[PDB]
Amino acid sequence: MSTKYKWTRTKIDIAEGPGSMNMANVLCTTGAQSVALVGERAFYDPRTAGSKSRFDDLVKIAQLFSVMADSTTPSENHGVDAKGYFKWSATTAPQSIVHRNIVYLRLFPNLNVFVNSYSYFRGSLVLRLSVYASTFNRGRLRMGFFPNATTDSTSTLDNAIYTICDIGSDNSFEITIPYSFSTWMRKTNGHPIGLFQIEVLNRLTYNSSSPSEVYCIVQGKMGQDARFFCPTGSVVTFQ
Amino acid sequence: MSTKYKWTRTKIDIAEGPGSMNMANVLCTTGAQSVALVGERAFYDPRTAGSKSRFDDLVKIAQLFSVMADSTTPSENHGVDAKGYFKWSATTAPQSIVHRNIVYLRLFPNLNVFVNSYSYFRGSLVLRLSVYASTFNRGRLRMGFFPNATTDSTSTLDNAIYTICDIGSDNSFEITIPYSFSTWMRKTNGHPIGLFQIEVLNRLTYNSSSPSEVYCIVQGKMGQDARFFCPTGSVVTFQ
Amino acid sequence: VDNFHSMAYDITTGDKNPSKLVRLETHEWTPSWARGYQITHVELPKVFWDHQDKPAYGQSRYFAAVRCGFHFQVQVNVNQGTAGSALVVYEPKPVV
Amino acid sequence: TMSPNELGLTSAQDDGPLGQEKPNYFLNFRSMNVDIFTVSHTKVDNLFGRAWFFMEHTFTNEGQWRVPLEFPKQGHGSLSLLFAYFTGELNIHVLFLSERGFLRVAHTYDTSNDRVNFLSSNGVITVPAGEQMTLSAPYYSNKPLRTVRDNNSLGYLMCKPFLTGTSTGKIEVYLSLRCPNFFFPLPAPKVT
Amino acid sequence: TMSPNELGLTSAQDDGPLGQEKPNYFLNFRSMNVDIFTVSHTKVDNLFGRAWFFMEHTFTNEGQWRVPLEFPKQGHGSLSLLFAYFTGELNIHVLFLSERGFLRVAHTYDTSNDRVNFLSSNGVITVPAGEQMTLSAPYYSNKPLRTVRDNNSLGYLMCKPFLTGTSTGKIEVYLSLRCPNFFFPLPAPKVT
RNA sequence: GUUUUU
RNA sequence: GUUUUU
RNA sequence: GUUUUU
RNA sequence: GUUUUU
Repeated sequence: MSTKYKWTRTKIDIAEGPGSMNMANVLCTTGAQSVALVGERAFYDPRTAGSKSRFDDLVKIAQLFSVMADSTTPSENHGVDAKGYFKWSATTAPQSIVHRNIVYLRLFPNLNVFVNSYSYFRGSLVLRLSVYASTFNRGRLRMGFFPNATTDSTSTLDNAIYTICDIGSDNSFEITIPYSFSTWMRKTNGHPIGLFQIEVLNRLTYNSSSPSEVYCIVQGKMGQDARFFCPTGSVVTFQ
Repeated sequence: MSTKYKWTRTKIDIAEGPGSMNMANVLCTTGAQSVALVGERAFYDPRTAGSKSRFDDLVKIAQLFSVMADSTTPSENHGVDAKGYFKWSATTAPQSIVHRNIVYLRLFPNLNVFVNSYSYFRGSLVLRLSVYASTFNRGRLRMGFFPNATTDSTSTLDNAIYTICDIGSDNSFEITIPYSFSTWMRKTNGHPIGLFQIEVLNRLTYNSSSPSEVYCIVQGKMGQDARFFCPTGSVVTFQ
Repeated sequence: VDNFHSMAYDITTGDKNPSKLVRLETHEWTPSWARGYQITHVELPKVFWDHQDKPAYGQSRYFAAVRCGFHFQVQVNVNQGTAGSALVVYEPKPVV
Repeated sequence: TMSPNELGLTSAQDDGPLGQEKPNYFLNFRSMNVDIFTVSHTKVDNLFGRAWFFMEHTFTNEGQWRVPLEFPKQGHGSLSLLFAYFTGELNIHVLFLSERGFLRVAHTYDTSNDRVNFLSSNGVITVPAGEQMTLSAPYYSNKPLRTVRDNNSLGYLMCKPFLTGTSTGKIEVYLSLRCPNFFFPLPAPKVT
Repeated sequence: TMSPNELGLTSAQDDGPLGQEKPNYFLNFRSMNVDIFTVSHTKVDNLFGRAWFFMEHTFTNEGQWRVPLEFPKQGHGSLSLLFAYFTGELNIHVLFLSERGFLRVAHTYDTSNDRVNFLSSNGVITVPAGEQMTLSAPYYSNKPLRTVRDNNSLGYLMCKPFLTGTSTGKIEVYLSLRCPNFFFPLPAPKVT
């Protein structure tokens, strides 16, 4: 029998930094001690929230449209600013620009939050232009996008990813930008997404009882392949 | 054979706050070391206590009747006080009030203890009015209860949870209040339970050899669905 | 139950009456108004008992607690010649 | 069906024996049990399984400290005052606040003062300075049951510190119990 | 085949119900999912499973410290501001910076100040001086859901230190949550 | 509630 | 290399 | 030497 | 004494 050896408590070596507290790995925090009377769990009630289940993934929120650099008043510079709230006019000639600006994720309310949370990301971005005109107004508008561009200057969109918008019943037009960068993941708050330009293709037509100019709204969201990766410090403070 | 690696004692990382003592979780305290000679357990003797088994759940005690704001003398304000010891009179007219007050758990000896122990709770509350009259006395008395009420004022009980009491052989009358609050659990010592009113329905009748007024006692206990949840600090000191 | 149905209504008419659809508000949008301006708003849920002429006003009086679901129908009519867009959104107490 | 007895009409003089879980109903009411947590917080083992402050002692020297241990009329432990007798394991939480030294801790139900002079026989676990231990004292009681109220309902606690230099400090104490056996519930306590 | 709806031509007034994972294509484009790590960093459990600074308190004496705990409008935890309601376990990370002593820590959602006077009933884990602990407070909330914004969205934290001599110091606090249940996402926050 | 992990 | 221990 | 414990 | 937990 093992009576040739005196019985003893197990001896173990304690690794470096015992007592060190890891506030980075979730696998570490979830295992923390419980101040609960019996280290028990509670029964959650989604109904009171009107939901059938909790919200598990945040990416889905990044996939929700939000106005770009939204303002109370339309672009007072013929749309050459970041305001995603500009006017299209009977006055503007074809090839004239109704909007132009360099796009960044922070220009979007929902996205700007992730920009201040995660350090990198990847995936396609979707922009939806909604022109609110009357049933009589007609015309076309081509909006292109040069991925990764930086020179904020009007330029032919023949080689850019563009979408021609013909006014009808569904006056909301989408444009997808697939992920385009040297790196596999890209800074959330780094290099611009590219040059966004919406040029006039065919003058907005009208009649005696219809407006000679209409309002437009530009929204932005992440694609179904969107992803965010490293959480980083904050660059701004919300309220 | 594993002789390509020198044999070693296991190495392990020690989580944050080693030596910290958890005085909140029972699962923690029950595992504490034993100063017992052989870390042994004793044989308990219930018989000496006249019992066949120990007492495992405290809720059962909360389910034991106790007089509300008990006093040595009956209500000297026609029952408009918190005293659950008032008089019903031949003199009081129908619809006149024999008792009225806002009910709180602390108004009950047994319950007040849980009030000073737990922070929240849930379940129905049962009040039992015991009118002690002679075999000749007859009459009716309606006691209602407006759950969650705060305005201590006499009001028609037609819409309140009421119970009409007709004097007979069993002169103890019960009234149940089912749990009524916005929250799933409710503060043990927070918002009132409601307005408790016992109005006269039919004047207490009597004769030459019977009393013209009798004594009444109001008790309170928790329902079979009663529960208490979080233990909190104390708001009072017992003796 | 009146077998002759001198009242040709569903027997549970009076019961469901308070859940009936009702006009909660009306307002005239002014053309001058800027983007993001608040056109109109309705206190929820006490608006369904807005006046003593509301089907639900009756019962709502005899109870202090409420738990209900809503079905709104914001209506805005404008001739074809005109254009514009409004944002109809529900704002829980947290948002408000 | 439902009897008039279960509808509120009863007699207070027909309640014995003690402990009648009679159901109470009305047309729109039924006893509904809803649980918010995976377990009970009313069970004696759980509630009392959580400690509560007891007292503090400041020591400027090794002199021994013996204090009667009793149930609280102050914290959530007051729920014990609803009972008359107790028996079972006793968890004692001691914190040694000192710079350099050791704290001898021991527990005995024995009323004799002398038995505690030689502390080693009793127990005397050692908490190094700046450390806190939780010792579970068994029911080495010469009495089958402990009246829950007694100024010494719980056995006496002994603390002697083996200091090294002029160092001094204070010893805070917390108490909790492991699986408690309470019997014969008595009337609720009064307030001060 | 592909419909014109999935090619960009749509109507903003036909988006309800909320949550339409509609695919968007073009001749040379298709949604391509590429994962750089073995798991997601967008999942609520993972992201929030990582703490973030909250606040610091400097104590020159044992006086108790109670502070409302709320969601951050500052760190990566700000992603919570996108929601309206919360419920679940709460991980509190406390660092006790002191030379010689002990730190009592407790958490309660109860708004009443008095309930916290007797700290022991609530919890009061003990972090010896120079040590840091991570306690996970359960959802002992009297409200089924916690509006995520409230200055007290998260329950109050209590810190009382049992110092021994003239020693003083400071207590830094960090917060994180275990498995969080968020509901009814609201509009994105503004910047200061 | 696979709501630590597979 | 049962050269940690059986 | 069940002479740690069953 | 499932009287740590299932």
